[PDB]
Amino acid sequence: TNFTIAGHEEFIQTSSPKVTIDCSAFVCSNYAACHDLLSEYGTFCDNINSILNEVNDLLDITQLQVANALMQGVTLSSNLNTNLHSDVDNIDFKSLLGCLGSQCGSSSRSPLEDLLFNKVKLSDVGFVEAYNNCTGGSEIRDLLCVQSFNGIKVLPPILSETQISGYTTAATVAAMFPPWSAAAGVPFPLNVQYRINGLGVTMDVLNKNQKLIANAFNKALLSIQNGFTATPSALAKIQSVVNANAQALNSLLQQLFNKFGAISSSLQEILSRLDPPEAQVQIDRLINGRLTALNAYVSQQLSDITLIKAGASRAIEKVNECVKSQSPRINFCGNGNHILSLVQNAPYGLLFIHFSYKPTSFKTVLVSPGLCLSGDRGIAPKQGYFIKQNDSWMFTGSSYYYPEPISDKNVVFMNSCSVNFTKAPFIYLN
Amino acid sequence: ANAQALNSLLQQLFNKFGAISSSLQEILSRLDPPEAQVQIDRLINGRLTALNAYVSQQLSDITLIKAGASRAIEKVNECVKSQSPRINFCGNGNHILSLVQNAPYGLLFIHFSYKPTSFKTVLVSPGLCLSGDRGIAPKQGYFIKQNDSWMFTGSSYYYPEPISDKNVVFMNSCSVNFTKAPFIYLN
Amino acid sequence: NLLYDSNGNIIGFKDFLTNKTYTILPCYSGRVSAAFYQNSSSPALLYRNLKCSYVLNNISFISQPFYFDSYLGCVLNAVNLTSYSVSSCDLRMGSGFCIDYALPSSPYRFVTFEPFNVSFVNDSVETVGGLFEIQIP
Ligand SMILES: *[C@@H]1O[C@H](CO)[C@@H](O)[C@H](O)[C@H]1NC(C)=O
Ligand SMILES: *[C@@H]1O[C@H](CO)[C@@H](O)[C@H](O)[C@H]1NC(C)=O
Ligand SMILES: *[C@@H]1O[C@H](CO)[C@@H](O)[C@H](O)[C@H]1NC(C)=O
Repeated sequence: TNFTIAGHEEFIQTSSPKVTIDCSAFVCSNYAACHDLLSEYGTFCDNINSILNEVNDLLDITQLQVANALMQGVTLSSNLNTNLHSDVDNIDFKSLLGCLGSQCGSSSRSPLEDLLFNKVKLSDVGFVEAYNNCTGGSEIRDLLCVQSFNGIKVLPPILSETQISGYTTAATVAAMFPPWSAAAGVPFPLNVQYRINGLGVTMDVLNKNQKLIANAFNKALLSIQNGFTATPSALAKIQSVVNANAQALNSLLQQLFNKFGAISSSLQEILSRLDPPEAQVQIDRLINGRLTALNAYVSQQLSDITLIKAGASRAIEKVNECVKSQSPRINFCGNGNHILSLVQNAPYGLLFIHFSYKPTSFKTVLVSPGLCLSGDRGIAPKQGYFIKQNDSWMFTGSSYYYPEPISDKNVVFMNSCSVNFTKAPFIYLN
Repeated sequence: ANAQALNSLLQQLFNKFGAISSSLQEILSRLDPPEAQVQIDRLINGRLTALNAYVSQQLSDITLIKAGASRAIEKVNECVKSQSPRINFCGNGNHILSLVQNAPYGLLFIHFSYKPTSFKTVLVSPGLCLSGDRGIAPKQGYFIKQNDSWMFTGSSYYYPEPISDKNVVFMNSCSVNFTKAPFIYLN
Repeated sequence: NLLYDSNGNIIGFKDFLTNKTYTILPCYSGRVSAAFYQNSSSPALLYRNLKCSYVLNNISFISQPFYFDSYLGCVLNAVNLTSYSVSSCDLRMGSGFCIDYALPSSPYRFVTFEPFNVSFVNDSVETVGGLFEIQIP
């Protein structure tokens, strides 16, 4: 009998830190006697670098495909500024829009994306800052500088997060103002009313509750923005990915302190205590151990990049068929009563804002699945039920209780009625 | 890519792996078995490690290929042999039909799409408020006012036509933002 | 008199002749990215996360007249043309930047990378007397 609007958030991992390893510097950093034996293999480091380059190329292709899916078939107006935006039919979109024309220049994200990126340190710019703060004495024992001094460094993606934020802002604006490219040319309130009516709600209560829908949307946006202050299930995934990457990097770096059966794990003592003829065996054992570790690492990276490819394909599908258009598939974008979905920029992925139809109060009403009218003809409802009010059969919606007269727009005609249909010869085609 | 993988796998056979040479002929013709055992064992270990890396890369590649082939099978089932109401799946929104052709190590898809050539600027309304607290809304189109008369036109082609029952929806009430027009007696 | 780390490394000591305390840190070590064109005579150099002054005073010992500070690092043998944009590149350096080669100053151009754009229309945004302006084919 009464309903509201609920909002939900969802994060899907799309990108990944592009890790590049200098095999020669990782094994034989500053020792010529080590290089004289590492060149006796060569192809190990060659194949490691080749696999890393292939993974980086796959990541770049994935990012390009995501950008293409975000910026596919978008048409905006030239006279569209930030000041003359962020409000449509009493619905505020200030926390979801940025600036893409006659407006801000260098990197400037929306408040929601700002709150998202402020909770994550190792972002696309965090690695760059930590790498450029190595020279100067800012940090004493920073782990990233130590990894960089051993040939392990992370490269930034080919597209910065500013371009992704701009694409997301453009895709969001494409559904708020004419010509409504993201809504197939349908205005926002009319599209929302159509999506709500598609669930079995009459149009009268939707036309008489124009302000309630806007109030519910604003309340849902405010609730999401307030809940993002804490650590929900969506924000924890980015932290888990960052922690897993850091743990993998630390486990790879700790391989330089193992002896692998040698007298010491450091080449300084081996070269300052024994002769090269007595040190070649230890150097070869250390090289074999480090090469085995690097092979295990690149295999794990291949598995991870395959999983990330699958996740990014899923994310691209959801962006194409839940955000830019309304797909007639149930339980795909939301949970049964899906209405609208929005996209936002997130570290190493995207953020989805799903709006659903949530009732508040119910009512026990006796319904009928069909009536046998006069003349031996069948009548069955279309996404509704037949209710009897004051000894008269009426019609009501499946998702909302609203009696209305029976017409040709809600029933189907049959030349024969079922035996399990209630006999009602007193009612005719009104 | 396949050729480069095969080339690398073949060139891996010319590495010494710390031995005196990369060929077994010279090792067997120069040294005795008690001294060639270690060299042969190191070569065998290196070649086995290379083969393990190669088969792991092949497993990853065949996983990716199976994923792509599943995507292709879904696309063939939902775009070529049938018309799906899914938007932005078989094309760019204006997709009409698709055809499949045999291709080396894959398939070739031929997609036909709707592409306009000319445009013109008109004034439209999201809805109209009829007389008697009645409201109407266009279905896959807009409302245009031509010669002091409200008409209907499509969203992908400009072709005015009179308002009918199959083109609009009927409501028991009209919104406040709908333009009032009580002269539309087209019930 | 010696400060050790959890892994057994020397990170500090105390001198005996002067009773002073110091701290030992490893010296800098890194790589260099070379963007080389097909028929070029010299590639472009990029020292990621390094200033041009530090490279010229500690690393670079070769006379290089072309140098400027960028977001990624010190770029050598290239000009600063970030105001120009392109739609496709073969040498992507990162963070939305690219290096373009001009057929014959340095023949390399350091520009931005914008692979996707949005179409614009001259229609209005607000209601023109209660009606919207939509272009119909
Ligand atoms: C309805 O169908 C059930 C089983 O199909 C049957 O047992 C029952 O008698 C039917 N009711 C009427 C009124 O025909
Ligand atoms: C350093 O300290 C020791 C111990 O107190 C002392 O014997 C010595 O004279 C000191 N050296 C100097 C140069 O002050
Ligand atoms: C927009 O992108 C397309 C596709 O990459 C490109 O062909 C076109 O030149 C771009 N437009 C501008 C103004 O760069």
